[PDB]
Amino acid sequence: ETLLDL
Amino acid sequence: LLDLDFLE
Amino acid sequence: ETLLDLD
Amino acid sequence: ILPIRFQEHLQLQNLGINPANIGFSTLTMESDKFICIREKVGEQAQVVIIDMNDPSNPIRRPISADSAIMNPASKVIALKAGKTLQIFNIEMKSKMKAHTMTDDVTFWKWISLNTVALVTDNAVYHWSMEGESQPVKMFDRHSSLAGCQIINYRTDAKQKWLLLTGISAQQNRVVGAMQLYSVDRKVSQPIEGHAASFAQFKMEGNAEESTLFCFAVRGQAGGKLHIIEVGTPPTGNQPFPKKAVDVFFPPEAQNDFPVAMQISEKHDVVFLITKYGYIHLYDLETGTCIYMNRISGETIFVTAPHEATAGIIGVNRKGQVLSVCVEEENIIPYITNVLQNPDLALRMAVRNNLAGAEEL
Repeated sequence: ETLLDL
Repeated sequence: LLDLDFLE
Repeated sequence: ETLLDLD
Repeated sequence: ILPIRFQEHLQLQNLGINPANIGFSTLTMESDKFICIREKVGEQAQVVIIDMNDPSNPIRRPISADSAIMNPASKVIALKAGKTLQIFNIEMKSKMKAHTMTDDVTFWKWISLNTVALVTDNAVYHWSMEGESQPVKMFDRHSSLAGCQIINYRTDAKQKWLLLTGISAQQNRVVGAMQLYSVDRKVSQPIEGHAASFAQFKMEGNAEESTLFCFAVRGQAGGKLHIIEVGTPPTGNQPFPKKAVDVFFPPEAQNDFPVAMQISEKHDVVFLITKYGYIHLYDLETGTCIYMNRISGETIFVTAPHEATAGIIGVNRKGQVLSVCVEEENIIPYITNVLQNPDLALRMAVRNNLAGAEEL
Protein backbone atom coordinates (compact mmCIF):
# COMPACT_ATOMS: atom_id res chain seq x y z
CA GLU A 1 0.00 0.00 0.00
CA THR A 2 2.11 2.94 1.33
CA LEU A 3 5.75 3.05 2.41
CA LEU A 4 5.59 6.03 4.79
CA ASP A 5 3.01 7.89 6.87
CA LEU A 6 3.82 11.58 7.62
CA LEU B 1 41.57 27.04 0.75
CA LEU B 2 40.38 30.66 1.21
CA ASP B 3 38.17 31.46 4.23
CA LEU B 4 34.99 33.25 3.09
CA ASP B 5 32.71 35.62 5.00
CA PHE B 6 28.99 34.85 4.88
CA LEU B 7 26.85 37.14 2.72
CA GLU B 8 24.43 37.97 5.61
CA GLU C 1 31.91 4.61 -32.09
CA THR C 2 34.31 5.97 -29.44
CA LEU C 3 33.04 8.75 -27.25
CA LEU C 4 36.36 9.85 -25.73
CA ASP C 5 39.68 10.25 -27.61
CA LEU C 6 42.50 9.27 -25.25
CA ASP C 7 45.14 9.14 -28.03
CA ILE D 1 31.54 32.42 16.78
CA LEU D 2 29.68 30.50 14.10
CA PRO D 3 28.88 26.78 14.06
CA ILE D 4 29.92 26.37 10.42
CA ARG D 5 33.01 27.27 8.36
CA PHE D 6 32.76 28.43 4.73
CA GLN D 7 35.75 27.90 2.33
CA GLU D 8 36.52 28.70 -1.39
CA HIS D 9 38.51 25.96 -3.15
CA LEU D 10 38.65 27.30 -6.69
CA GLN D 11 37.36 29.85 -9.20
CA LEU D 12 36.81 27.94 -12.42
CA GLN D 13 37.07 31.06 -14.55
CA ASN D 14 40.76 31.24 -13.47
CA LEU D 15 41.26 27.93 -15.27
CA GLY D 16 39.87 29.39 -18.55
CA ILE D 17 36.43 27.87 -18.19
CA ASN D 18 33.77 29.65 -20.25
CA PRO D 19 30.98 30.73 -17.88
CA ALA D 20 28.39 29.50 -20.47
CA ASN D 21 29.52 25.93 -19.57
CA ILE D 22 29.26 26.40 -15.87
CA GLY D 23 25.79 24.86 -15.39
CA PHE D 24 23.78 21.75 -14.60
CA SER D 25 23.91 20.25 -18.11
CA THR D 26 27.61 20.68 -18.79
CA LEU D 27 29.41 20.62 -15.41
CA THR D 28 29.43 17.49 -13.26
CA MET D 29 30.87 16.89 -9.79
CA GLU D 30 30.09 13.36 -8.71
CA SER D 31 32.41 13.59 -5.69
CA ASP D 32 34.86 16.07 -4.27
CA LYS D 33 37.73 14.54 -6.26
CA PHE D 34 36.99 15.73 -9.80
CA ILE D 35 35.01 18.26 -11.78
CA CYS D 36 34.21 17.54 -15.46
CA ILE D 37 33.10 20.31 -17.87
CA ARG D 38 31.90 19.77 -21.40
CA GLU D 39 33.05 22.66 -23.67
CA LYS D 40 33.24 23.38 -27.39
CA VAL D 41 36.48 25.02 -28.49
CA GLY D 42 36.27 26.00 -32.15
CA GLU D 43 34.77 23.00 -33.94
CA GLN D 44 35.76 20.35 -31.37
CA ALA D 45 33.69 19.23 -28.37
CA GLN D 46 35.92 18.44 -25.37
CA VAL D 47 35.79 17.46 -21.75
CA VAL D 48 37.89 19.37 -19.26
CA ILE D 49 38.80 17.23 -16.25
CA ILE D 50 39.82 19.04 -13.13
CA ASP D 51 41.60 16.92 -10.54
CA MET D 52 40.82 18.63 -7.25
CA ASN D 53 44.14 17.39 -5.86
CA ASP D 54 45.97 19.08 -8.85
CA PRO D 55 43.60 21.82 -10.00
CA SER D 56 45.92 24.17 -11.90
CA ASN D 57 46.67 21.36 -14.40
CA PRO D 58 43.31 20.32 -15.94
CA ILE D 59 43.34 17.92 -18.85
CA ARG D 60 41.32 18.48 -22.01
CA ARG D 61 40.29 15.61 -24.27
CA PRO D 62 38.12 15.51 -27.38
CA ILE D 63 34.69 13.87 -26.88
CA SER D 64 31.59 13.12 -28.89
CA ALA D 65 29.25 12.75 -25.91
CA ASP D 66 26.26 14.56 -24.58
CA SER D 67 27.18 13.91 -20.89
CA ALA D 68 30.29 12.93 -18.90
CA ILE D 69 30.37 11.76 -15.26
CA MET D 70 33.54 10.79 -13.42
CA ASN D 71 33.55 7.92 -10.96
CA PRO D 72 33.58 9.18 -7.35
CA ALA D 73 36.97 7.65 -6.53
CA SER D 74 38.99 6.81 -9.62
CA LYS D 75 39.80 8.37 -13.03
CA VAL D 76 37.15 6.20 -14.66
CA ILE D 77 34.70 8.23 -16.74
CA ALA D 78 31.25 7.41 -18.05
CA LEU D 79 30.13 9.08 -21.26
CA LYS D 80 27.02 8.79 -23.33
CA ALA D 81 25.63 9.88 -26.67
CA GLY D 82 21.95 9.10 -27.01
CA LYS D 83 21.59 5.37 -26.44
CA THR D 84 25.38 4.68 -26.47
CA LEU D 85 27.03 4.39 -23.03
CA GLN D 86 30.80 3.94 -22.69
CA ILE D 87 33.07 3.66 -19.70
CA PHE D 88 36.80 4.52 -19.93
CA ASN D 89 39.75 4.06 -17.62
CA ILE D 90 41.65 7.27 -18.47
CA GLU D 91 45.07 6.27 -17.22
CA MET D 92 44.84 2.88 -19.03
CA LYS D 93 43.60 4.68 -22.17
CA SER D 94 41.06 1.89 -22.24
CA LYS D 95 37.39 1.39 -23.17
CA MET D 96 36.24 -0.72 -20.19
CA LYS D 97 32.58 -1.18 -21.11
CA ALA D 98 30.10 -0.23 -23.76
CA HIS D 99 26.34 -0.71 -23.74
CA THR D 100 23.57 0.34 -26.12
CA MET D 101 20.31 1.24 -24.40
CA THR D 102 16.88 1.04 -26.08
CA ASP D 103 15.85 4.42 -24.59
CA ASP D 104 17.71 7.73 -24.20
CA VAL D 105 19.14 8.39 -20.76
CA THR D 106 17.79 11.70 -19.45
CA PHE D 107 19.75 11.65 -16.17
CA TRP D 108 22.54 9.53 -14.74
CA LYS D 109 24.83 9.55 -11.73
CA TRP D 110 27.27 7.35 -9.85
CA ILE D 111 25.43 6.07 -6.76
CA SER D 112 28.42 4.20 -5.37
CA LEU D 113 32.05 3.47 -6.15
CA ASN D 114 31.00 0.87 -8.71
CA THR D 115 27.42 1.45 -9.84
CA VAL D 116 25.93 3.98 -12.25
CA ALA D 117 22.21 4.76 -12.08
CA LEU D 118 20.43 5.40 -15.39
CA VAL D 119 17.12 7.27 -15.66
CA THR D 120 15.11 7.07 -18.88
CA ASP D 121 11.72 8.66 -19.58
CA ASN D 122 10.12 5.43 -18.29
CA ALA D 123 12.34 3.69 -15.73
CA VAL D 124 15.41 3.60 -13.52
CA TYR D 125 18.28 1.13 -13.94
CA HIS D 126 21.44 0.29 -12.04
CA TRP D 127 24.60 -0.78 -13.92
CA SER D 128 27.40 -2.39 -11.94
CA MET D 129 30.97 -2.08 -13.18
CA GLU D 130 31.88 -5.49 -11.72
CA GLY D 131 32.50 -8.37 -14.06
CA GLU D 132 30.28 -8.57 -17.14
CA SER D 133 27.19 -6.86 -15.64
CA GLN D 134 24.57 -5.13 -17.88
CA PRO D 135 21.95 -2.61 -16.68
CA VAL D 136 19.21 -4.05 -14.48
CA LYS D 137 15.86 -2.33 -14.15
CA MET D 138 15.10 -1.19 -10.59
CA PHE D 139 11.65 0.29 -11.07
CA ASP D 140 9.27 1.94 -13.49
CA ARG D 141 8.77 5.66 -13.12
CA HIS D 142 5.65 6.88 -11.42
CA SER D 143 3.25 9.06 -13.50
CA SER D 144 3.62 11.92 -10.99
CA LEU D 145 7.14 12.56 -12.43
CA ALA D 146 5.93 12.65 -16.05
CA GLY D 147 7.27 15.72 -17.82
CA CYS D 148 9.52 16.70 -14.89
CA GLN D 149 13.12 17.74 -15.19
CA ILE D 150 14.98 14.98 -13.36
CA ILE D 151 17.41 16.57 -10.93
CA ASN D 152 18.56 13.87 -8.59
CA TYR D 153 18.64 10.19 -7.78
CA ARG D 154 19.89 8.64 -4.57
CA THR D 155 19.76 5.55 -2.46
CA ASP D 156 20.37 4.26 1.02
CA ALA D 157 23.66 2.59 1.78
CA LYS D 158 22.27 -0.93 1.08
CA GLN D 159 20.51 0.13 -2.17
CA LYS D 160 17.13 -1.07 -0.88
CA TRP D 161 15.45 2.36 -0.72
CA LEU D 162 15.64 4.38 -3.93
CA LEU D 163 14.62 8.00 -4.52
CA LEU D 164 14.09 9.80 -7.84
CA THR D 165 13.44 13.59 -7.83
CA GLY D 166 12.10 15.80 -10.56
CA ILE D 167 10.84 19.37 -10.77
CA SER D 168 8.36 21.29 -12.92
CA ALA D 169 6.44 24.58 -13.00
CA GLN D 170 2.93 24.38 -11.49
CA GLN D 171 0.83 27.39 -10.50
CA ASN D 172 3.88 29.57 -11.08
CA ARG D 173 6.22 27.87 -8.64
CA VAL D 174 8.84 25.16 -8.93
CA VAL D 175 7.21 22.04 -7.56
CA GLY D 176 9.19 18.96 -6.54
CA ALA D 177 7.98 15.45 -7.29
CA MET D 178 9.74 12.48 -5.70
CA GLN D 179 9.33 8.75 -6.17
CA LEU D 180 10.42 6.60 -3.21
CA TYR D 181 10.78 2.94 -4.12
CA SER D 182 11.25 -0.08 -1.84
CA VAL D 183 13.32 -2.78 -3.55
CA ASP D 184 12.10 -5.43 -1.06
CA ARG D 185 8.41 -4.50 -1.16
CA LYS D 186 8.33 -3.56 -4.86
CA VAL D 187 6.21 -0.57 -4.02
CA SER D 188 6.54 3.12 -4.93
CA GLN D 189 5.26 6.16 -3.07
CA PRO D 190 4.89 9.61 -4.66
CA ILE D 191 5.96 12.40 -2.31
CA GLU D 192 6.12 16.19 -2.84
CA GLY D 193 9.73 17.06 -2.12
CA HIS D 194 12.63 19.22 -3.36
CA ALA D 195 15.81 17.72 -1.89
CA ALA D 196 16.54 14.61 0.11
CA SER D 197 19.10 12.16 1.43
CA PHE D 198 19.26 8.91 3.26
CA ALA D 199 21.41 8.42 6.38
CA GLN D 200 22.45 5.70 8.84
CA PHE D 201 21.90 6.68 12.46
CA LYS D 202 22.27 4.53 15.56
CA MET D 203 19.90 5.54 18.37
CA GLU D 204 21.31 5.23 21.88
CA GLY D 205 20.15 1.95 23.31
CA ASN D 206 19.74 0.30 19.86
CA ALA D 207 22.18 -2.42 18.83
CA GLU D 208 21.76 -1.64 15.10
CA GLU D 209 21.71 1.46 12.89
CA SER D 210 18.41 2.88 11.68
CA THR D 211 18.05 3.86 8.01
CA LEU D 212 16.58 7.35 7.87
CA PHE D 213 15.04 9.20 4.96
CA CYS D 214 15.29 13.02 5.21
CA PHE D 215 13.62 15.38 2.74
CA ALA D 216 12.93 19.06 2.52
CA VAL D 217 10.04 20.61 0.60
CA ARG D 218 8.55 24.02 -0.01
CA GLY D 219 4.91 23.17 -0.38
CA GLN D 220 1.90 25.42 -0.81
CA ALA D 221 1.72 25.61 3.07
CA GLY D 222 5.45 26.51 3.30
CA GLY D 223 8.82 24.90 4.02
CA LYS D 224 9.14 21.61 5.88
CA LEU D 225 11.90 19.13 6.69
CA HIS D 226 11.05 15.51 7.51
CA ILE D 227 13.22 12.85 9.08
CA ILE D 228 11.69 9.38 9.05
CA GLU D 229 12.83 5.84 9.45
CA VAL D 230 12.27 3.66 6.38
CA GLY D 231 11.56 0.00 6.69
CA THR D 232 10.99 -2.22 9.64
CA PRO D 233 13.39 -1.53 12.48
CA PRO D 234 16.10 -4.17 12.81
CA THR D 235 15.08 -6.85 15.32
CA GLY D 236 15.50 -5.57 18.89
CA ASN D 237 15.70 -1.88 17.88
CA GLN D 238 13.33 0.80 19.03
CA PRO D 239 11.84 2.73 16.08
CA PHE D 240 13.13 6.18 15.35
CA PRO D 241 10.36 8.69 16.09
CA LYS D 242 9.69 10.76 12.95
CA LYS D 243 10.55 14.42 13.10
CA ALA D 244 9.17 17.33 11.19
CA VAL D 245 10.25 20.93 11.41
CA ASP D 246 9.76 24.18 9.54
CA VAL D 247 12.15 25.30 6.82
CA PHE D 248 12.31 29.08 6.94
CA PHE D 249 12.33 31.38 3.91
CA PRO D 250 12.56 35.15 4.46
CA PRO D 251 10.01 37.50 2.85
CA GLU D 252 12.32 38.51 -0.01
CA ALA D 253 12.91 34.82 -0.89
CA GLN D 254 9.31 34.06 -1.84
CA ASN D 255 10.41 32.06 -4.91
CA ASP D 256 13.27 30.16 -3.20
CA PHE D 257 13.17 26.40 -2.56
CA PRO D 258 15.55 23.65 -1.43
CA VAL D 259 17.99 22.31 -4.04
CA ALA D 260 20.61 20.24 -2.22
CA MET D 261 21.08 18.13 0.86
CA GLN D 262 24.05 16.35 2.38
CA ILE D 263 24.03 14.58 5.72
CA SER D 264 27.16 14.31 7.83
CA GLU D 265 27.25 11.03 9.75
CA LYS D 266 30.37 12.31 11.55
CA HIS D 267 28.30 15.00 13.30
CA ASP D 268 24.73 13.78 12.64
CA VAL D 269 23.74 17.06 10.98
CA VAL D 270 21.87 17.89 7.79
CA PHE D 271 23.19 20.59 5.39
CA LEU D 272 20.50 22.13 3.20
CA ILE D 273 21.18 24.56 0.36
CA THR D 274 18.43 26.56 -1.32
CA LYS D 275 18.15 27.62 -4.99
CA TYR D 276 19.07 31.25 -4.18
CA GLY D 277 22.09 30.30 -2.03
CA TYR D 278 21.01 30.02 1.62
CA ILE D 279 22.66 27.37 3.81
CA HIS D 280 20.79 25.73 6.69
CA LEU D 281 22.11 23.32 9.27
CA TYR D 282 19.76 20.90 11.13
CA ASP D 283 20.29 18.27 13.79
CA LEU D 284 19.60 14.86 12.19
CA GLU D 285 18.19 13.40 15.45
CA THR D 286 15.62 16.08 16.34
CA GLY D 287 15.38 18.20 13.24
CA THR D 288 16.32 21.25 15.29
CA CYS D 289 17.48 24.20 13.13
CA ILE D 290 21.02 25.04 14.32
CA TYR D 291 21.97 27.73 11.81
CA MET D 292 20.99 29.62 8.67
CA ASN D 293 22.99 32.11 6.56
CA ARG D 294 23.71 33.03 2.90
CA ILE D 295 26.69 31.43 1.11
CA SER D 296 26.01 32.38 -2.50
CA GLY D 297 24.36 35.16 -4.53
CA GLU D 298 24.25 32.71 -7.45
CA THR D 299 22.54 29.33 -7.43
CA ILE D 300 24.69 26.42 -6.38
CA PHE D 301 23.65 23.88 -8.95
CA VAL D 302 25.74 20.75 -8.11
CA THR D 303 26.98 19.43 -4.74
CA ALA D 304 28.77 16.47 -3.24
CA PRO D 305 29.95 15.34 0.17
CA HIS D 306 33.17 17.01 1.22
CA GLU D 307 34.92 13.93 2.52
CA ALA D 308 37.69 15.46 4.61
CA THR D 309 35.34 17.52 6.78
CA ALA D 310 32.15 15.55 6.31
CA GLY D 311 30.62 18.73 4.94
CA ILE D 312 29.18 19.76 1.60
CA ILE D 313 30.98 21.06 -1.50
CA GLY D 314 29.32 22.80 -4.41
CA VAL D 315 29.77 24.88 -7.53
CA ASN D 316 27.87 28.02 -8.32
CA ARG D 317 27.04 29.65 -11.63
CA LYS D 318 30.05 31.98 -11.43
CA GLY D 319 32.29 28.93 -11.13
CA GLN D 320 33.16 29.34 -7.47
CA VAL D 321 33.86 25.95 -5.87
CA LEU D 322 32.84 26.28 -2.23
CA SER D 323 32.47 24.06 0.83
CA VAL D 324 30.70 24.36 4.17
CA CYS D 325 31.39 22.22 7.19
CA VAL D 326 30.84 22.10 10.97
CA GLU D 327 33.21 24.28 13.01
CA GLU D 328 34.10 21.59 15.55
CA GLU D 329 35.37 24.00 18.21
CA ASN D 330 32.43 26.38 17.96
CA ILE D 331 29.28 24.37 17.35
CA ILE D 332 28.63 23.33 20.98
CA PRO D 333 29.18 26.78 22.59
CA TYR D 334 27.11 28.26 19.73
CA ILE D 335 24.13 26.02 20.53
CA THR D 336 24.50 26.62 24.32
CA ASN D 337 24.93 30.39 24.16
CA VAL D 338 23.41 31.76 20.97
CA LEU D 339 20.55 29.26 20.58
CA GLN D 340 20.16 29.02 24.36
CA ASN D 341 19.69 25.26 23.95
CA PRO D 342 21.98 23.50 26.50
CA ASP D 343 20.03 20.31 26.14
CA LEU D 344 20.85 19.96 22.43
CA ALA D 345 24.37 21.21 23.10
CA LEU D 346 25.08 18.55 25.71
CA ARG D 347 23.54 15.78 23.61
CA MET D 348 25.55 16.69 20.52
CA ALA D 349 28.75 17.10 22.54
CA VAL D 350 28.68 13.52 23.84
CA ARG D 351 26.98 12.04 20.74
CA ASN D 352 29.73 13.15 18.34
CA ASN D 353 32.69 13.67 20.69
CA LEU D 354 32.76 17.48 20.41
CA ALA D 355 34.35 19.89 22.90
CA GLY D 356 32.45 22.70 24.63
CA ALA D 357 29.77 21.22 26.95
CA GLU D 358 32.12 21.20 29.95
CA GLU D 359 30.22 24.47 30.68
CA LEU D 360 26.46 24.93 29.87
